[PDB]
Amino acid sequence: TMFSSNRQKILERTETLNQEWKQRRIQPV
Amino acid sequence: FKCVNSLKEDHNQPLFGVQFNWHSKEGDPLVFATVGSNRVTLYECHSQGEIRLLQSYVDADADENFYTCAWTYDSNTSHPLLAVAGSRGIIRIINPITMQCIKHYVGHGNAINELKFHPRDPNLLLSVSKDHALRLWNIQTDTLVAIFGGVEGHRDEVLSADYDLLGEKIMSCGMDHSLKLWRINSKRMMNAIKESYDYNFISQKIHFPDFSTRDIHRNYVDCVRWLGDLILSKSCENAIVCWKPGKMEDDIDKIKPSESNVTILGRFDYSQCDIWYMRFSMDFWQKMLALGNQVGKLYVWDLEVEDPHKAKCTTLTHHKCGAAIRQTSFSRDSSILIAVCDDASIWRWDRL
Repeated sequence: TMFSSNRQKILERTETLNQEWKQRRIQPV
Repeated sequence: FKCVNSLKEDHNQPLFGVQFNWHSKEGDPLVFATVGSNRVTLYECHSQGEIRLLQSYVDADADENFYTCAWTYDSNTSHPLLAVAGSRGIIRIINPITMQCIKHYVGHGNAINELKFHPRDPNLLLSVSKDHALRLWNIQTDTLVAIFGGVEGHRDEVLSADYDLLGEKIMSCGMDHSLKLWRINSKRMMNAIKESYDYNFISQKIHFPDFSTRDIHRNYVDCVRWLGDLILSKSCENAIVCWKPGKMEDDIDKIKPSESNVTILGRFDYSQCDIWYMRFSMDFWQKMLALGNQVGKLYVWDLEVEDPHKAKCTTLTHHKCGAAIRQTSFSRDSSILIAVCDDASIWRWDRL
């Protein structure tokens, strides 16, 4: 269950990273 | 996944690293860079499995052997940047549009085996070297923020390192069979980073890690990645081990530097991948784990399970792909998986 519970932290933290990414407008290569 | 295309770079030298640019905004073309020998090449993925050449860089130093690369951007202009490094022991920051080296960093006493950019601050670059140390650089002010090594640092080449999702700490591993934790959200490290921005420099010397263990693998540890608060690391025993510092119930941020326990939660077994410097990768959402082997086979595990032993493993193969796959990379949207080999070949797999 530890491995399953860890997945919650992943979901929450990747969401945070995705939100910061959504704010950016990095110029394409 | 389905195999849709493959090509071989004309220099025919082994390719060691590959990275999609995860900074590109939604809708922009999926681009990735490959590195090996004194070459750095950029490609753009298009429909019908097309892999378009975008730009290329050939170092004047013909003896350089790039081992890895990492993407970031210039925060002053929102322009993408690519850091590369390898056997020469020099970090080069290349402008991917003009393919010109704009900055370089020297300090490591030897080859650099891995580069990683902070997940929040684009200016913070972490390098790990054959010289037994890790170094943190601020590429905006061109300063060495800190050196991780010394009294309790690694005692042999550092082969890999990874920041956790939020960028609060680092886990490193290498030839001394150990895995070490270095927190960077400490008052000391936060302050060092802050002062590095003020420079127009005295770096912090971090000699003591916040955790260290040699009880996971019995040989060199050539790749480590954070999986939430858990750790994924591999040696040469054809298995990626999932473990955590402390006991089953211990919280990663509550463990003391002297903690002597570890808890192994399971492993992902595979075969024919016992040569050194074969790296595994995960997609941005960390729902998939991938690793290529020495004979061209690409293993892909579904991480959305309750335990590693129940993770479905898909073996991707193509009768013409028989070279060692050094590294793979998923596009940010997990729609494409690229693999690079020792024979300079590149393989594209589009999501199923």
